[PDB]
Amino acid sequence: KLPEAYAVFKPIIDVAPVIPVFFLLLAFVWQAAVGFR
Amino acid sequence: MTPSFSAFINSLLAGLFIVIIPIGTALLIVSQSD
Amino acid sequence: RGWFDLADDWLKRDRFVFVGWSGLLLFPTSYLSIGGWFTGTTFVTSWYTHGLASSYLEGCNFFTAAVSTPANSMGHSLLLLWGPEAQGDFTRWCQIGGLWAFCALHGSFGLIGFCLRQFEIARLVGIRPYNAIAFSGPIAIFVSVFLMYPLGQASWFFAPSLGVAAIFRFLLFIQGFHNFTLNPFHMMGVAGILGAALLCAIHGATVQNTIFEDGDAANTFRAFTPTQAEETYSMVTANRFWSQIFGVAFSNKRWLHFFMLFVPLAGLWTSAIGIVGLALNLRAYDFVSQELRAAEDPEFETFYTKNILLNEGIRSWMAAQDQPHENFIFPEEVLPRGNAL
Amino acid sequence: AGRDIESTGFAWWSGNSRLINVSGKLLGAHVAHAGLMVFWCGAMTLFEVAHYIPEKPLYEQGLILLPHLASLGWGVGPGGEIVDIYPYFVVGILHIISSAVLGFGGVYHSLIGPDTLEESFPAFGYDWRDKNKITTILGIHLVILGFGALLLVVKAMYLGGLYDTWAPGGGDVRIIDNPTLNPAVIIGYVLKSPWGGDGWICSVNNMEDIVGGHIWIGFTCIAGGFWHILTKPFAWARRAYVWSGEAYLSYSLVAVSLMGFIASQYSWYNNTAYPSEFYGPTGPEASQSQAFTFLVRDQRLGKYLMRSPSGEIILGGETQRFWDLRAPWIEPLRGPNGLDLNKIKNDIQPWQERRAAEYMTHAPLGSFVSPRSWLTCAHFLLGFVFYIGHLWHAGRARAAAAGFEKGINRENEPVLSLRPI
Amino acid sequence: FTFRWLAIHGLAVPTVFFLGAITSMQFIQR
Amino acid sequence: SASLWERFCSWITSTENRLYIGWFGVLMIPTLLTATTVYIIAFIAAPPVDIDGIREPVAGSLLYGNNIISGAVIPSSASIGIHFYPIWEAASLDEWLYNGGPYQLIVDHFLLGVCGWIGREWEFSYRLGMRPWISVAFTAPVAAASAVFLVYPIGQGSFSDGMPLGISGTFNFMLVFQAEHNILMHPFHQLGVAGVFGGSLFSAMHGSLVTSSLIRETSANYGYKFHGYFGRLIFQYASFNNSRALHFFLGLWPVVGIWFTALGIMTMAFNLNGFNFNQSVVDSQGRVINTWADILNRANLGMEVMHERNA
Amino acid sequence: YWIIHSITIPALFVAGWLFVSTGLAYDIFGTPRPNEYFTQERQQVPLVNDRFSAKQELEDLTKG
Amino acid sequence: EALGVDDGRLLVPLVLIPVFVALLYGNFASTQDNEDFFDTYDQRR
Amino acid sequence: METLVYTFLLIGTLGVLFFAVFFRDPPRIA
Amino acid sequence: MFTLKIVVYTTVTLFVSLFTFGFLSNDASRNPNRK
Amino acid sequence: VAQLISLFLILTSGPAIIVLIALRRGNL
Amino acid sequence: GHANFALLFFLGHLWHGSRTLFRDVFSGI
Ligand code: CLA
Ligand code: CLA
Ligand code: CLA
Ligand SMILES: CC1=CCCC(C)(C)[C@H]1/C=C/C(C)=C/C=C/C(C)=C/C=C/C=C(C)/C=C/C=C(C)/C=C/C1=C(C)CCCC1(C)C
Ligand SMILES: CC1=CCCC(C)(C)[C@H]1/C=C/C(C)=C/C=C/C(C)=C/C=C/C=C(C)/C=C/C=C(C)/C=C/C1=C(C)CCCC1(C)C
Ligand SMILES: CC1=CCCC(C)(C)[C@H]1/C=C/C(C)=C/C=C/C(C)=C/C=C/C=C(C)/C=C/C=C(C)/C=C/C1=C(C)CCCC1(C)C
Ligand SMILES: [Cl-]
Ligand SMILES: [Cl-]
Ligand SMILES: [Fe+2]
Ligand SMILES: [Mn+2]
Ligand SMILES: [Mn+2]
Repeated sequence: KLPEAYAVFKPIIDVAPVIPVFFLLLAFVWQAAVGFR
Repeated sequence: MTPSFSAFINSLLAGLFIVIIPIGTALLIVSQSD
Repeated sequence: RGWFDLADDWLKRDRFVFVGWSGLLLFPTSYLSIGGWFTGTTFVTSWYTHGLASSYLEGCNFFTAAVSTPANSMGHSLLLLWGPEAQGDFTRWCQIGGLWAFCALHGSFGLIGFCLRQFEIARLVGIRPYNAIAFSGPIAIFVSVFLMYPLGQASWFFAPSLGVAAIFRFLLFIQGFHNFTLNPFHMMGVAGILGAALLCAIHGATVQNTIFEDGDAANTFRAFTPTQAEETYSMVTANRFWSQIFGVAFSNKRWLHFFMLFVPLAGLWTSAIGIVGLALNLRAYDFVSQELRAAEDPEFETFYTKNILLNEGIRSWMAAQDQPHENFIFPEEVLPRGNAL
Repeated sequence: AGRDIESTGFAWWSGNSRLINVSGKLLGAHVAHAGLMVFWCGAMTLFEVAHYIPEKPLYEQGLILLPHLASLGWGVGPGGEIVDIYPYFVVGILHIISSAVLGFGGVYHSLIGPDTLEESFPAFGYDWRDKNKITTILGIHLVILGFGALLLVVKAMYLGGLYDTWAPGGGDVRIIDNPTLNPAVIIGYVLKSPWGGDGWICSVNNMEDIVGGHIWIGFTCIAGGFWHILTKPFAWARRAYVWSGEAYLSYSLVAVSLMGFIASQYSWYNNTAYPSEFYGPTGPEASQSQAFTFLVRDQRLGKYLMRSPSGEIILGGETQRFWDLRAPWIEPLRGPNGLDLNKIKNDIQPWQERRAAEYMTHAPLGSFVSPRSWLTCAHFLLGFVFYIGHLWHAGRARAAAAGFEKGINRENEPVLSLRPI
Repeated sequence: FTFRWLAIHGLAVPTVFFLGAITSMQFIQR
Repeated sequence: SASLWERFCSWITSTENRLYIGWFGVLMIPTLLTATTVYIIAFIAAPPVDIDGIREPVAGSLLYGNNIISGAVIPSSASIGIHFYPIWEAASLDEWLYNGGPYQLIVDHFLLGVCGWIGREWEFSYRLGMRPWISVAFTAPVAAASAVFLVYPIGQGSFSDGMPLGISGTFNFMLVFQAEHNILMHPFHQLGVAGVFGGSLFSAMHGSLVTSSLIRETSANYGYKFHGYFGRLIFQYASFNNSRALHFFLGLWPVVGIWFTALGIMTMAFNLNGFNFNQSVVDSQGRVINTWADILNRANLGMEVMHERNA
Repeated sequence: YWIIHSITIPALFVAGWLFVSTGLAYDIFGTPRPNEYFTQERQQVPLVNDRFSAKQELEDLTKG
Repeated sequence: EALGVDDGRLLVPLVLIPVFVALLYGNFASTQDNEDFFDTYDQRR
Repeated sequence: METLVYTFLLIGTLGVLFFAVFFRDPPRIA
Repeated sequence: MFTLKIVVYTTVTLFVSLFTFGFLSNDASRNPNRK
Repeated sequence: VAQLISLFLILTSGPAIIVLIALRRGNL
Repeated sequence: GHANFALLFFLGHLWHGSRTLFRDVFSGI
């Protein structure tokens, strides 16, 4: 388990591994906003 | 006339008054209207 | 003009969705078949026909939910809602598997309506009706598998149930009880399907890799205009390529497209012939010479004999739960096994 | 503008292809992707530490980075048991913080930084056709890789050593005092057969060989980096390769595809660089452990043995196919002829029995998805798809060099000049 | 009340009903 | 031209030979011809092979009692495993034949030949000045062949688990794979089935649409010298107005499907099996209510209990 | 219009939810509840045996 | 074990054949313009 | 004896392939 | 067994050397757009 | 709830940059 | 035999009906 002090931030640590996927999606969002130009 | 024969004739009518008669009504109604 | 003329004019109107005369048969039948399949996979159980749970309501997912075939007590009955089996009771009609008959019949009529729709639309655009002849392949598949096979068997029970895992069961059941892989017509069907996939992939790659440089952009999808009298790809370059890579190549675009049409259609029709043969248990199950050789020579073994043993194991270990109406009870001693051999 | 199909010829779904001829934005994209990789490393390490249950082993909790950290010797005691997870937390924190710096660098060099580098920073600019500059960059990054390999060597020999499964009485964190620097062993490993019984480089079964090979790799990479910095490609190399960004990309793609296949085989078969106390037993290891447990339960309270195709004594049954397995819990029971029955009867240890039973319980090939299975499947798939990418990018690089990647010229089609066959 | 309108609502009113039914099925005890 | 080696290069890479050789053809032709002749000789006369390794050989040759359907080149002996087994690594030619060595020979030379075929397709595309991605399309059947012939034996640890070079042997491979791994419930085999079915559907559709709209220039095939219908059959939006995009999709769909099914075979080689929905429905009392997945599992168990042929 | 949809669609979704939550789906379609797969007298799988007495047989099977 | 060479005689084919063919290539290579080109590929042949 | 028939059919098919490859109708531009 | 091995090694080495030195002989220049 | 809130904030942070750039009419 | 014949003759009905109803456009459009 996490060291006890940092155990409160577990809910961030439980979502952080999937962040790069959102980055990919974010790129598409930028291409959507730009109008796929 | 067995209950089976009655079910068959009622089946014939329901097809006429629920499928054949309504759907055509629309075709004659809407075709004549346009 | 006459009512017919006015109705024909209205049905032929250029709307978002062509209706036509064939629509009067296609739209209600197809809509009812699809809705009945959704209703069966969502609410209707198979507990009283197959001894199984096949609904989202019972806890099944997309793979395990199915509209199961009627009970083996029904025979080849039409299972009309007003018929003597159900007598107008919707609940009993759903419990006995009548929704499968509903879906199958209205879906067969929907396939007929869609074929007529292809014919009608081809007659209006002014083109040859090579659609609705290609669709005769899927029509024959559906007729042979979902209609002719159960009609040749004991009842509708042995037809495929409308589900993913149900279709997989049907595949393994047919393999176990018929050895359908050994059937030459099924082999021709497999050849047709795989060759059609090969033709699709190879033709797409060949066209994409022989395009003319009709644009200055690196992405070449823009260099094709919708009304293009000139050809967008080099047939001569593609011919030379395959002539010198494979040894033979297409030189006629017409023939090539007719061949790409013909291969899957011929495969499907051959597989339909094989399934029609299976409908009467007239199966290419075994080779008599190989069986005689294995009987008089215990040291003679081929992969065909191993397949026979696998089919026997499939039948013996799936009969009890796949056909609960027969009340099969097989002791562990008579169940085939590899160690038991 | 350079950010649309009108000015570049590339659509949005091929939009990063617009980065080929602009250096600053390409550098920013690479630094941003590096930041993404470091962020994933740190975040996944924190995720695994946060879900680590002390009683369960590492391989029973679906963890793949903690075994990598345990192989390096951090937070592991004798027998593969995990003492504390704090160094793993430190590793995750350091990676996830350096990810912020790398991401800022990528964003800066991508968005606001100069599009091209040679007009403002001539020491960093390039043309994809200046062979000397590209070889210089290759040599610098080769020196970096060699220094990384030497850093692993220093960790192995000086800073706490590395975990060794082949230590007596179970694995332990050991300092690699004398690595194998003899070139014959390394060359034989590189030139070994890849088939069953030999295994090529996957079959390295001791830490000394690993450390010596990494010494050789680091020094060779440093020497080659200095070479490529101080030299230019020769005449045979210049006429053989396409000199463009896409060609170099394809070369890297096929290299990493081969590396992915090698790593998948390493995770599936090797139990020295991938200890079974962290990654779980291999499939052959699990099968042989089940057979050995049955043999032990037959000896207590012969059946279970047969002869190999070369005549040696091996475990009998469906395991016979896995007689090439070498595992620490079974090596003391194996003699020159093969496994020895009296040595199993007498010279057996309780820890070997415990290892055999616990590996029998958890079988990748089947006696629970093994972490070895996940690593092997993932990196085999990655190797295959990157071979596909190499083929695509190499073919397109060849076509673009020649000038026919956009289609055939109607004015002068080549086939039309060739005589018919 | 057009053919597109009638076809859409024929393919929408059961769709939403079945979506609600399946969402309710998701919270059954099992 | 100016050199003997230059002349040799200008003949290996000549576009005038009836069939292109090329450099990939320098490796492809010997390997493919060797595998072809060894396969023919084995399919007619090979001795029976002890595939299981327990001294009960299995016959797959025409001369030992097999027909075209039942004939196969039996995979290598389970005692061999995935050890390299050439002719010179066997004590005698008889023992080489007895342990399934010709299977390894054919498989290795055939894989080298199909890799050479991929490279040769690229090479002739480059020689003709056309685009090079036909080989990318051909990678998918090559990937499938390597998965069923090389990758699966590597993951399982024995060439005896590879697909036999026959028809009934292929069926046995499919049945044993379904028993052991439940490939039907694997999403990648489902993607492959979708790929092949879509390929057949799209080939038939494209052929029907091209043949239907043939311009009257005339057999109708002699009319050739060496969208509205589709948008009315379905709603207007679903239509491939761009011919190049349509052909790209035609190339893409089955290739992607076969790639996915080959990847699924590779993953199941390392025991990344299909979905398991067994015993997914229970009543209040705890009794298991069977589904179609349970019937599928019963069939898989029936197949598996007669593969062991041992404890 | 949108306003209409903003009332009709949620009401229809709630009706679909209540069709299952109130147990009306089981009654309408005959799907057994999780507590009524096996009765005390019949611990076996219930199967229809005759086609012309199927309604009465199902009434007998589902009576308990 | 290296390259499956268990008998020294196997090294004779392994070395003499690559050298001999290189000798044929040496003549192609010497008949060429081996000056640098500054392009994606060398069209001089 | 059926092995003779099988071998004859296989070589006939291979010969048909050979003649189709090396004795095809030569394509020409019309 | 040795003679078959040496023959196979000779043949494989010859073909691999031909492949390697053929793709080293400025293969990119062997395209129809080359001047 | 904490996981959902953190996920929502992280998912908002991405498009928020694009929205702010569009509001300031920068190089998007 | 007659089931297979009936299926093949359904195919024949489709083909010959298409031939007679779309005769004008048979050589092509
Ligand atoms: C990880 C993968 C990756 C990377 C590193 C890049 C990087 C880049 N792309 Mg590529 N791209 C990608 C994936 C990627 N892309 C994918 C998947 C697609 C397909 C949808 C594209 C499609 C595409 C096109 C079509 C184009 C690019 C272009 C570019 C460049 C500038 C983009 C721009 O103008 O930003 C504008 C975007 C914004 C202003 C909004 C995003 C703002 C930042 C980046 C968000 C970052 C969030 C992060 C948490 C901030 C950290 C702060 C830090 C202090 C910690 C840049 C080098 C362009 C270019 O330069 O071509 C010459 C171009 O034309 N790309
Ligand atoms: C990522 C690292 C990297 C990269 C991209 C390059 C790239 C290059 N090098 Mg450099 N080099 C490197 C590392 C690297 N080198 C290192 C570490 C060294 C030190 C040994 C050298 C020493 C070196 C010299 C001395 C020369 C090059 C040359 C070249 C060029 C042509 C190379 C060629 O055609 O290969 C040819 C490849 C072979 C002939 C294959 C040899 C394989 C050996 C026998 C080992 C076999 C292993 C195994 C059995 C087979 C591989 C299996 C695989 C799965 C690992 C090219 C620009 C040449 C050049 O033109 O530059 C001046 C040149 O003369 N390099
Ligand atoms: C280090 C590796 C690497 C690098 C730098 C490049 C770089 C490039 N490639 Mg290559 N490529 C690679 C690997 C690589 N590729 C591999 C491994 C493959 C095989 C799959 C390909 C196949 C390939 C093709 C077929 C093409 C390129 C193209 C390109 C160019 C534009 C890429 C672009 O805009 O992306 C845009 C990014 C996207 C459209 C996003 C795609 C998202 C994928 C499909 C999802 C995959 C699953 C995902 C990872 C899971 C996340 C789940 C999420 C969706 C929820 C660029 C030069 C194109 C080009 O212009 O050629 C020069 C082109 O046509 N590449
Ligand atoms: C998430 C996801 C992932 C992958 C992509 C994806 C697939 C798109 C997506 C899925 C999304 C999903 C989950 C999509 C699912 C959408 C659903 C569940 C649509 C349900 C529609 C129900 C209909 C049409 C029933 C009509 C009833 C009728 C006709 C009654 C018939 C009657 C019967 C019974 C017989 C008696 C007579 C009558 C009265 C006629
Ligand atoms: C201390 C502490 C104790 C324990 C708990 C704790 C909280 C976890 C820890 C905190 C650690 C901390 C505070 C860690 C710090 C973590 C942070 C803030 C990491 C952020 C990294 C940013 C990256 C990788 C962005 C790169 C930009 C990209 C890829 C943009 C690309 C784009 C380009 C260029 C253009 C458009 C396309 C796209 C793709 C959109
Ligand atoms: C962990 C960490 C450490 C501690 C500090 C910290 C800062 C709090 C943190 C860092 C956090 C970081 C680095 C956070 C950065 C987070 C990011 C980059 C979030 C991006 C979110 C974008 C989404 C979800 C787009 C969804 C679009 C969809 C689904 C649709 C797209 C569609 C469009 C429109 C176009 C059509 C195609 C499709 C694809 C259909
Ligand atoms: Cl078997
Ligand atoms: Cl066992
Ligand atoms: Fe076409
Ligand atoms: Mn196996
Ligand atoms: Mn088995």
